[PDB]
Amino acid sequence: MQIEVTVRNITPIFSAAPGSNYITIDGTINPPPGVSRFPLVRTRMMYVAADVGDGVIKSVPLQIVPGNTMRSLLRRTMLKHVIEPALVEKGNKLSIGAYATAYSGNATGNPDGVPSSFDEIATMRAHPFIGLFGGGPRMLEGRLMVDSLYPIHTNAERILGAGYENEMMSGPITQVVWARRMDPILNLGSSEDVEVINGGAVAANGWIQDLLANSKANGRGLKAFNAHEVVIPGLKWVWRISLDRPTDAQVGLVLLALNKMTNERIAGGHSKDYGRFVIDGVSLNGEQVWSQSGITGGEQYFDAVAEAIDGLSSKEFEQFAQSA
Amino acid sequence: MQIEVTVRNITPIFSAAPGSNYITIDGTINPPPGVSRFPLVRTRMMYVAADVGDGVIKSVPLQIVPGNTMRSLLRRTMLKHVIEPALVEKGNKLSIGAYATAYSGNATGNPDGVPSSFDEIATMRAHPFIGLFGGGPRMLEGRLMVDSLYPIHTNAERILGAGYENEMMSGPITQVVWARRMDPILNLGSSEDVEVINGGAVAANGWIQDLLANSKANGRGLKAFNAHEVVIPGLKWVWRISLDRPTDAQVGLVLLALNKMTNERIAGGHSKDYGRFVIDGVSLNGEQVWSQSGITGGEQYFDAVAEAIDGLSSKEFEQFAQSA
Amino acid sequence: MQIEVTVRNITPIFSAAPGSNYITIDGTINPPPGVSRFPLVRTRMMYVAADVGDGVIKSVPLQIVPGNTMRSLLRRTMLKHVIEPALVEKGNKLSIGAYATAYSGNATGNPDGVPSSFDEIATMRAHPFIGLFGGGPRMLEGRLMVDSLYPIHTNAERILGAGYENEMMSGPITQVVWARRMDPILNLGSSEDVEVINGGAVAANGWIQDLLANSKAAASKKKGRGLKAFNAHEVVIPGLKWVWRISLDRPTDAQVGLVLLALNKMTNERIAGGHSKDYGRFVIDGVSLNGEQVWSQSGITGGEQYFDAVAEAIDGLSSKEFEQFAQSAKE
Amino acid sequence: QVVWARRMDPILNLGSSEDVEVINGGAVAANGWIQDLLANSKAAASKKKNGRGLKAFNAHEVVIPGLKWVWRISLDRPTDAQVGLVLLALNKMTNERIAGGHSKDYGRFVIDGVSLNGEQVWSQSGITGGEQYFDAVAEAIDGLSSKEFEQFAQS
Amino acid sequence: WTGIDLSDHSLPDNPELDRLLSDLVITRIPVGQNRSLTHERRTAIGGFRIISQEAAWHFRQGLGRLVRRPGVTHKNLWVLDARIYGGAAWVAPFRQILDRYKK
Amino acid sequence: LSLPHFIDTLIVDEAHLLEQAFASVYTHTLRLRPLMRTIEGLDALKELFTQMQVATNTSLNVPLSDVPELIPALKDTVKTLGALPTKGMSRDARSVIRIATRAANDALSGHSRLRIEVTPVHSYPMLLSGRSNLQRALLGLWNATGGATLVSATLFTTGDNGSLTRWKLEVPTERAAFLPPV
DNA sequence: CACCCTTTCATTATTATTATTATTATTTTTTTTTTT
DNA sequence: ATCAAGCCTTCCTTCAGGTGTTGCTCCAGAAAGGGTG
Repeated sequence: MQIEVTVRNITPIFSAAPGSNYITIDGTINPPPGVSRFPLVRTRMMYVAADVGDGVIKSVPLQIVPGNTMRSLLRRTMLKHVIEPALVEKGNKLSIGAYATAYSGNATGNPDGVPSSFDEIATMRAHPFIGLFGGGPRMLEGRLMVDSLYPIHTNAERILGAGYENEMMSGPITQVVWARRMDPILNLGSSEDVEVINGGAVAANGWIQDLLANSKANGRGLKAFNAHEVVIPGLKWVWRISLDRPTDAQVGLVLLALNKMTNERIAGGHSKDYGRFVIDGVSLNGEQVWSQSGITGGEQYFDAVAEAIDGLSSKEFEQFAQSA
Repeated sequence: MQIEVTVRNITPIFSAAPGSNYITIDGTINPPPGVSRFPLVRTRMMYVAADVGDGVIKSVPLQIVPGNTMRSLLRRTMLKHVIEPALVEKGNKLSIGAYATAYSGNATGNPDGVPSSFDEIATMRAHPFIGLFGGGPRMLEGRLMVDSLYPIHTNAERILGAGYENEMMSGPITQVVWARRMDPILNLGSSEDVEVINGGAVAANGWIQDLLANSKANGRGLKAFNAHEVVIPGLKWVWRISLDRPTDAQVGLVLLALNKMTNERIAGGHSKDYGRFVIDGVSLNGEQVWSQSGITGGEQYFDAVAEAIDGLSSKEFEQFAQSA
Repeated sequence: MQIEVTVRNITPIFSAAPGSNYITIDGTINPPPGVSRFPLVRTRMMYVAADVGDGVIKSVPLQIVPGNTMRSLLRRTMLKHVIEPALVEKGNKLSIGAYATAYSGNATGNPDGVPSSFDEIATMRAHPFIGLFGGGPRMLEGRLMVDSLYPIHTNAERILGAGYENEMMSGPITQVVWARRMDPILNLGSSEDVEVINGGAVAANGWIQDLLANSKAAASKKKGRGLKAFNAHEVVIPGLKWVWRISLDRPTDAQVGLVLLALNKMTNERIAGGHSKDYGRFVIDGVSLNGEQVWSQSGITGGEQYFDAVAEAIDGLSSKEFEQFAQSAKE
Repeated sequence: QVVWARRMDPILNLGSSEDVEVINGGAVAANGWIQDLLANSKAAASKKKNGRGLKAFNAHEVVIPGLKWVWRISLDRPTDAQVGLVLLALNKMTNERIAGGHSKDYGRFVIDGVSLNGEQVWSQSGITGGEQYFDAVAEAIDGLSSKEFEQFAQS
Repeated sequence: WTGIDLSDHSLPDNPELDRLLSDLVITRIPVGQNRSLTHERRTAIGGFRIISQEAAWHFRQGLGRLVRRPGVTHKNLWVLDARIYGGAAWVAPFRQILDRYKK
Repeated sequence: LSLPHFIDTLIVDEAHLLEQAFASVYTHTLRLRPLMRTIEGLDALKELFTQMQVATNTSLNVPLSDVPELIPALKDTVKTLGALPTKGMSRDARSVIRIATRAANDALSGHSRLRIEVTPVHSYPMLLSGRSNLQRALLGLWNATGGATLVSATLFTTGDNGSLTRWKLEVPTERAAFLPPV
């Protein structure tokens, strides 16, 4: 079962690529030393083979949001607005391990050596939340295959073989966004502002001297300057959600998580409002089901997840999490 | 009988290589100790003779998925998509030993070092599926030979004989992909989030303090940050499948699984949808028989396997798996 | 004829080395004991005197295919593609001892030390196939003499005199390839997957309980063999250039023609092993006949006298010579 | 270094109907061979707790290739034709082998040098120099006759 | 090192009194003295065998400056590289040319 | 024209330099300062020098693995040097223009290596397009030779071992013969 | 005649071993020539 | 034309005790007899 979630990003997308990268005042990502490099955390990039010129395929950059990131995102919306309301309406109580395994695939960092008995595999695989995301102490396989967010871009013409041939962006899709820290005690100005600090003006003054003693001279003070590379907004992305012999309840759960997908953020940089997005279209095995009012279609999936929400107990999450 | 199945992976290929590889914050792999060392799980690589300076051939790395794994993927597609539907379609039921001997090479890790009788060997090497995949307790040799998947890369230009020179790509084909698993109990946030947890916030708080205990010092917490090296996506691969004097049913079974092989993941990284691929072409002893809808031509092989799956019975598999 | 053939393996070469070798998870061959070790089946190695540095002449390991191996391969290609086709288009047929003599050299073990007639020795060494592979119970000296497969390598510089300094590799030449062997019913996930197994869930869960009981037995032994066996085997890397020296002490033209027709059938043949993993496929990129390059991409395009001689000797082929070759004097 | 060699049964290595039509008796003859091998295996297994089969796994230790060997050829007051004969043998020796092991093609070699009383005389294309030896052996082999061999033999 | 005629042409008929070069001194074994593209490629193929080989060639060409014609006398050769008199193996070829002289 | 198309017998004295001769004729060098003085009597070649600055081994044995801005500057150098008016150009200046355009067009193909060098007199910029594989040229030489004599004082490594020098000038081993030295 | 072939005799009676040991990692900076 | 010129902890966890066949075979003697060309 194949799902293709085509979205447009309202705010810019920052999913931080690990790597202490550096930036100058105008471009030159990771310059040579002595040009006064500034710290730079770039957005997550996937190298991708692409048709660069006629007959030549090169490994080129393309900035993505990771499939692991949005696997955990889909699992998170699934659990916060469907699963947790079900377990509050029936009063079912999860354990610490059951909660942590339902959100993270494991209760501890040690998976168990034994494999689960086949009845437990069949019952858990049949269960929609467990089937979509496996794991646990006995390392269950899940039915969900969450692919990364590629933009609809020339670097992904080799990726989008079927469909999405139009709406192709030629140029780069990143902008460097600069954030500075400022010290408020440097910027306060007035003593009527410092009448709310206990200790008066002399305490604020003494902190100014601490920072002056740091300015002459490794406890970090304040007032840093940073840049972070972001993916530019308004561009169409594609999400691929593949399923592995799914029950109708698992697909209905995915569509239940998918309808509210917009409230959440496909990114990091929470405070900067990075990750806001609107779903342009959703296709089940290629068929378009998406409307402005969520998903229009797939009624057997919605009915199956309706009957699977009912009778969903905590004990499924408890038994799977419990280590041998 | 020689088959050249050119595929293109859509999402990144990750066939993990055994070994304790480590990665720093940057691209450095297996660094000198004392630095921040994060565990890397590299893709399976093979060394090839390649002209690094147009006369000097040196064993360069090139990332592959092994033919042992490729044989299993081809075996599993035929086993799940052709063999088992024909078995339950005529009601034929295998024992668990014959089931393991269908999926693995035999049922028990001990083989009897006993010759199987000739008539037995002739029936099984005339059997389509069991002729493809030998083994069993008496250790039959198959007729199927699966080579590892190879991209049309300039490192494999000595592997790739002819007809693939234009398709060859150049440069690095790998990307390190970072993965994190935090503690979602650290990302809990509100008192309405802990009500699903039994005992509530204090119990959640209890988990937190063990984390702080595990901060100050074998049980392992949830929070992990690591990396896995993958092949890039959208690259063009080639696959060699050789067939030793094959009967018509055996080649037809090969064409059946490959044609329906699109719905399948090249093994490694299921949750991140890593194994997804699309088959660009299938050269059938040098003749291109692939289309967008599957294998056109090859009509006698599809016919012979169609008259083979009519008449598949359990007793051949049972006599294959029966130890002397 | 002093035939020299260079074959490019386009997949790995795995002629397994007998022994009990181990490897750690990292990739160190034969580790000191106490560390977690997995069985490694190395490729065939010969020690070779070679030039490291300058005049510091040393035994280095060079990874080969045995001469006995590729000799058997040469026999099987000619037997499969020239001899037995030309033996069954006519009415001739072979006894099981004479098939065993034509393939394994001898119809059985326990050879008769009673020798063989001089007219017989002369007629078998004038034969196209028997003079090449002089087996039999009375042990002939076959006139086909087959080299080990050498990679054109800096460690084989003393083996290969001149003309091979270009297209010649150096350094490490192998790769350890791992295999998992995953137990299949651990992959079982639903009632749809389990319907072909007799009993379905009960038999699957019973084998699961057997596996966990064997796991407790293994934990008791550390502090009946399952289907999880994760191991390693070392292959020679693909794309290497190899040299193969066929030698024929005063051959009949039909006999070297049989070698050349076998070489024609050399393509779509497997060198060493690893038949499940397609190891040992290769392409010939050169054939030299007394040093004269006689290989085009279409085929031989040369050695024509040997070709018509082996042609005339394979319509003249029959089973009488094979049967009187395999006939044992005591039996 | 130990080089291992296994002979195995090729009636174990059959397996197609096209593989067996070349057999006198065919399928039944091959299966009778199989049951004979089975009975021999059970007889051997009961013997451990004389007709053998074809499977044979053995070893032979060989000297490593590429090694330089020396070879001292001392002629106790020779004639000139004798040294010419030894030199022609050293010229034409390249097509012949050492120590047997013919099937494995062991003993293949190349002559690096030939020092005649300590002065190097070997070339890549034979022996350059010693022309009096070559002339003496040329007159001798023009003069070669089997009657000398017969008078050395019989009388 | 290579390609210089240090014989007197003011003394054509008498090489016994030729005295243009009485002393030749080698301060260092000529390793790495050729850095052409073809020779660097050949070094990359063969390894250190090409470098030690070409170093021996440059060493014999530097040693060829002493004698240019028969009949000269009292020609002094010196080598001052300490690897000549050490026990290192890779400088072994520069022994045997050195072994063709005595005392 | 200069020599017969087939040489029936070729004898080469001072053999050990012959290979270096091929390495000199298949190497085309651009010298920047004489050109820069000749045009005064373009700005893109100044940018080409500034780009050659950014790339103690400075771009040794690298055909195209470094292209910071080397090929747009090379194409601009080719067009700005080839389109200058030949009328009014000095009879000794057009030689400098032609040797520089031949070096630039030898670097245009990508079939040759690149290497920068400096002069002994000063740190002047030197661009070179030499070739490290000379098998086709030397094979075409030995095809046009019926028989040849390898002559030099320095041909053999140890004894009569001329495999190194046979691998210098790409002599066919079927045609090679390493005679005992004196 | 020389040569070429087939079958007689004996009854021995333990059986140590070589315990040696086996798969790599080193330099380094010229400035020529006499061609289009 | 200049400053602020990145901060903290993440730094793995199970599974992988490989098992079967191969475990050698011949001959290394000269008589004296009988049937041959």
